[PDB]
Amino acid sequence: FKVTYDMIGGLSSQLKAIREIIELPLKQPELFKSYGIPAPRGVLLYGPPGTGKTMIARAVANEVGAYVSVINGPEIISKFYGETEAKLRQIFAEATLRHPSIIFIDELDALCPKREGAQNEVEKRVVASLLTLMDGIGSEVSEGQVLVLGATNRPHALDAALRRPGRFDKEIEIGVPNAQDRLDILQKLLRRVPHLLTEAELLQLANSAHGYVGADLKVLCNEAGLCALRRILKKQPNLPDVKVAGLVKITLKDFLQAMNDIRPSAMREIAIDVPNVSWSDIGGLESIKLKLEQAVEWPLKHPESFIRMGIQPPKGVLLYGPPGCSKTMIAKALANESGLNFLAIKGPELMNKYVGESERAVRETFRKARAVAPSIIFFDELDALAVERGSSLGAGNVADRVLAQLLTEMDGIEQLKDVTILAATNRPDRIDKALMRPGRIDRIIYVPLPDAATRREIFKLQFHSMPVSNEVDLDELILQTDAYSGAEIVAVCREAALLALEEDIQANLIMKRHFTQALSTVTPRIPESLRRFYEDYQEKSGLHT
Amino acid sequence: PLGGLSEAADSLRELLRLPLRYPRALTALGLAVPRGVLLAGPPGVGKTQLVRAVAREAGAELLAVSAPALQGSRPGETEENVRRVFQRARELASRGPSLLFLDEMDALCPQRGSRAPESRVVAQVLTLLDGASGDREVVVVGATNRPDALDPALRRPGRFDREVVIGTPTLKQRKEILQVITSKMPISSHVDLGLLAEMTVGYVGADLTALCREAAMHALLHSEKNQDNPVIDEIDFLEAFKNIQPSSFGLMDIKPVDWEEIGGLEDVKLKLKQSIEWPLKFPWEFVRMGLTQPKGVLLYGPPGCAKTTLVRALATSCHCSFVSVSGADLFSPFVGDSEKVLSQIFRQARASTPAILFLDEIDSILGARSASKTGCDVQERVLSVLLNELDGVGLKTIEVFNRSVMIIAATNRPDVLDTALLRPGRLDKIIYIPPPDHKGRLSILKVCTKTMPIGPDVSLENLAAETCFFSGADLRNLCTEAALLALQENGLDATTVKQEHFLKSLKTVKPSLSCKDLALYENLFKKEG
Repeated sequence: FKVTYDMIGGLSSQLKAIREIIELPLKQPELFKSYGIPAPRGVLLYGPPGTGKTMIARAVANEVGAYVSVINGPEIISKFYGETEAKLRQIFAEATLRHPSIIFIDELDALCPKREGAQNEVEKRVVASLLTLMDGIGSEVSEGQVLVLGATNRPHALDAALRRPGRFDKEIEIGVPNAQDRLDILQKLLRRVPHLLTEAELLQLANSAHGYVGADLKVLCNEAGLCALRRILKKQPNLPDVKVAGLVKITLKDFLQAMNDIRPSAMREIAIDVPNVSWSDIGGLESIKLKLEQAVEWPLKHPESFIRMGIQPPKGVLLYGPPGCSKTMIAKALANESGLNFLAIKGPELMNKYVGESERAVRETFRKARAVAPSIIFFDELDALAVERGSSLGAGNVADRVLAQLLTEMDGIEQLKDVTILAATNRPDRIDKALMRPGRIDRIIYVPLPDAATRREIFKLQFHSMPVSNEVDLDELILQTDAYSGAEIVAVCREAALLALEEDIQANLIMKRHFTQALSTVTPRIPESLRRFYEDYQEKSGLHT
Repeated sequence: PLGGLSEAADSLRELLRLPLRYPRALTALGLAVPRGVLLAGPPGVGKTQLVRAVAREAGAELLAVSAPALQGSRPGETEENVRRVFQRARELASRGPSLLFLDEMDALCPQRGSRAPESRVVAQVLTLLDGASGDREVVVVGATNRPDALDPALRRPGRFDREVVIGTPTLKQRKEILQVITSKMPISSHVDLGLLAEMTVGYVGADLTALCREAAMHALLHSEKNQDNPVIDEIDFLEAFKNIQPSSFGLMDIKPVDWEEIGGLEDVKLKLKQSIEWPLKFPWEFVRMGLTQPKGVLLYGPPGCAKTTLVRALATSCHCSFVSVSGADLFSPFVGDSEKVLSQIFRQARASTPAILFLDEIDSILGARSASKTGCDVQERVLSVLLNELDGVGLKTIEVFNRSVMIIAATNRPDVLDTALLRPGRLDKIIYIPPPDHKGRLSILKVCTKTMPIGPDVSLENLAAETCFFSGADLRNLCTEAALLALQENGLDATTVKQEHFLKSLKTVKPSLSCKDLALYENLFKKEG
C-alpha cells in the first residue's frame, strides 16, 4: 500500500546505502554495460526478526519502478518435490519477461537449510535449482535486471556456496534500532494520530524502550489508543462513536501503562546501546581518569608517535581490583567521554547448553563491532570463562572453544583499526596469558581503593538523593569506612535510612546515631590481605604503561 | 445459570465487549481491535452455557454450531460447509453482533507432521477471518480444552491470541455450581454441600454434575415407594462420590495464617517486613527516603523449619494478591510446559499487578545442572526463560503508579542451583533462617501447644533445654505423639496429658539435626552469596 520511504523510520544510513546500490543500475544499466563491469545479481539483507524487513522490501519495490514479486519460505516449502522449483522457475521466467521487476525471498535459510544441517535431499535439489536459476540471472539477455533479494536472521545456516562470488556479495545488516532511531520510527508512526505529547518526554519514552522493536512499537501505539479509549469510557456511560472520536486524545500516562502491559520480543541479541552514565556520577579517580584518557587517545597518536620513532601499536587496557566496585562504572564513563559505542558481554552468561552458540554470539558480536568500527568492546569477569580446563571434563570444552574463537576474532588487530578493547576482572591471574601475551592486552591498571576524598564524593552523590539530617559528620564517617568498597558504603547509608524508617514510617531525616549503628552492623568482608595480593601481582606482572 | 463462572464470565464480558459494546468508527480512527478468542478448558461445566449467557447479556446471536459436526470424507465439501457458516456470520455482521461460536478447533487442527488437508482447512478459515476483518461485527470463539492442542499457525498476533482458561475449580465456585445444578434436582433438604465439595478436589463442575447424577440414580434405584419425591440422601451421595473416578487433576493457599502460628526468629520476621511489605507504603516512602526496593530476596533455612508457613503468613499480613509456585504443581508430564506455566503465573502477577510471588524449594523446582548429564536440557531451558522473565522493572525515577510485582524464593540446597540466579539485579538480597535457639524452641513449643489438652504437670522449659537439634515439625510431632500416648494409654477417654510421655517420645523420633550439618549448611549458603 504505497509503502513509501516517507514511512520507514530509522535506518537512515542503511536506507541511503540500499537506495544507491540499487538505483544507478536500475537507472542507467547501459552505463554498467559500457563499463562492462557486472551488475550485482542480488543483495543479502539480514537482521533479527521483528523489524520485518519486508517493510523495506515492498517500500523500495513500489518506490522507484519495480514490479513486485514476493515468495516466502513457509509459503512455498510444502510436501512438494521440485514443484517448489517449478513455482520458482516459473516466477523467475515470468518476471524476466517483466524485466522491470524484483524478486525477494525471506527466511532464505529456511527454504535452503544447511546440507549437513538438514536431511531432505529434495530441499537440496531445490538448492541446486535455485543456483541454476540465479546463474540464469547472470544471463546475457537481461544482465543484472532480475534483482533477487534474500533476507533472514541467520547468516550461518545459509548455504556456503551462496557466498561464492556473483551470487550473494553485499550483506546489509539491519539491526535493532537505537534511542534516536526508536524515536524517529515512533514519530513516523504517530504522524496521523491525535495526541498531546512533547518531544522531550517523548524522548524519555524512547529511552524507556530498551529491547523494543518497530512492529512492537506499532502494537504499542494501538494499545495506547485502546487504553485511552477505555479511560474516556470510564467517564461516560454511553455515547455514539461521534463524540468518542471527538474526545480520544492519546497522552503520556496512556503510553506508560501501554508499554507496561506488553513486553517486547528483542533483548536476546546484542544491542548497540549508548553510555548513559557520566563522570559526574563517580568521585575522584584523577590519575585513573588521566591514564584512561591517555590509553584511549594514544592509538590515534601512534600515527604521529610512529612518525616520531615508531615502535608498537599498544591496544589492550585491562583494569583489575575488588569485585564490581565501580569498575564497570568507570568503563562506561570512559565510553561516554569518548562518545564511542558500547558492546558489553558479561562473562558468566557465556555458558549456554547450545554447544558453540556462545561462540556464535561472540562471532556476530565482532561482526557488528567491525560494522560500527568507531566502537569499544568490553569484557568483565574474564576469570569465569577462564577456569582452566581439566577441572570440569565436560564443561570447560565450550570454554576453551570460546576462548580460542575469541583469540581468533581479536587477531584482526590491523583490521581492528583503532578499535580498542577494554576488559576488567578481579583475580587477573586466573586468565590465560594467551590474552596477556604481548600485543593484544598489555596496558594494565589496578583500580586503587577509594581514598578519603573519593569516599566523601561518594557521600555527596548519596546525600544528593535522600533528605538527611544535620548531625552528619563526613570526617569520622570516612574514618570508619576504610576497608570497605564504595557501593558497600552506599548500602550502609541505605540501611541507615532503613533504620530511620524503622524509627517512624513517616519520619523525615535519618539520625547519624542510626548511621553508626549501621556501621556496626555492616562488616568489611574484604580483608587487607586481598589488597596485599593485588599489589603483589601488580609488582610481579608484565607491563603497566 | 453460570454457576461458579461469573468472574471469568465478566472478565471475558469486558474483553470481548470492547469491540462490540462500543462502536467502530473509533477503530476507523486508526485502531484494529483483536478479533477471535479462545476458551480452553473442560467443557460441559458451562463454557457453552456461559458463551450463550454472555451473547445474551450483550445481545447477540447464539450461533452455537458444533464444528465437530462438520467433518467431511472428501476434501472440498468441508470448505464449503465452512463457507456456509462463516458467510452466515458475515451477514450477521451485516445486521449486528455476529457472535459466531465454533467449538473444538483443535480437532480441526492436527499439528505439524500431520497430513495435508489440515493445511487447506486452516488456511481457508484464515482467509475467511482475515477477509471478514473488513466486515464490521465479525467475532469468533474457538472452544477447546487446551490451547496446545490447536494449530500452532493459529496463534499469531492478529489471529487467535486472546486466549482464556476455563474456570479453575475453586471452593467457592464449587459450592456455587453444586447449588446451581441441584437448583433443578430434588436433592434432600439437609445438605452439607461444603463437605462433599471439599471431598471433590480437582473435580471440575461437569464431574460434580455427573457425581450428583449417579447419586440420585442409585437413590431412585434402591428406592421405590416415593416414586416422585426423592429424599436423595447424603449417604448415597457419599457412596457415589466414593464410586466415582478421581479428578483428572498455581493453587493459591486459601488458608490464612497470622504471625501467631509462628514464633522465633522475629529478627527474620522484621527483615521480611523490611524488604517486602513496606514497599506497599513505598510510593511516598523512598520519596522522603531515597533508597529503591530490592527486586529479589532469598530466605534459606534448614529443611524442617517449614519456611512455607512464614511465606504464607507474610502473604496474609498484606492483602496483596498471592500465587504459589511449587515443583509438584510444576512437574507435569509435559516437557516444555514448565516454562509456560512460569510465564502464565507471571502474567497473572502482571494482571493483579500488586503481586507477591513465592518460589518454594527451588532445588526441587530447578534440580542439579550437570549431575545427570543425559536428561537436564529442558531444565536449563526453564533456567533461561526464568533469567529472562525475572526482569520486572519500571520507570521508578524521581505521584507514582507502583506497578511492580515482587518475587521471593526459598529452598534448602542453594549450592545446587544455578549461580547466575543470585545476580545483583535479579536476587539482590539473601537472608538466613537458623533453627531456633533454646528460647525459640521454648516459644515455638508454647505456641504449637496452645490447643492440645495440657495437663497441670508439664514443664515446657525442660524439654526446651533437652529438645535441642529439633525442627519446628520435630517439636510439633513430638507434642502430638506424647498427647496420643497420654490420652489413649491412661484416658482411653481422657482429659489431661503428662510430660512423661514427651520424655518417652524423645527417642521415638530420632532428631538427626547434627550441629555439624548446621555448620555445613551455614558455611555453604553464606559463602553462596
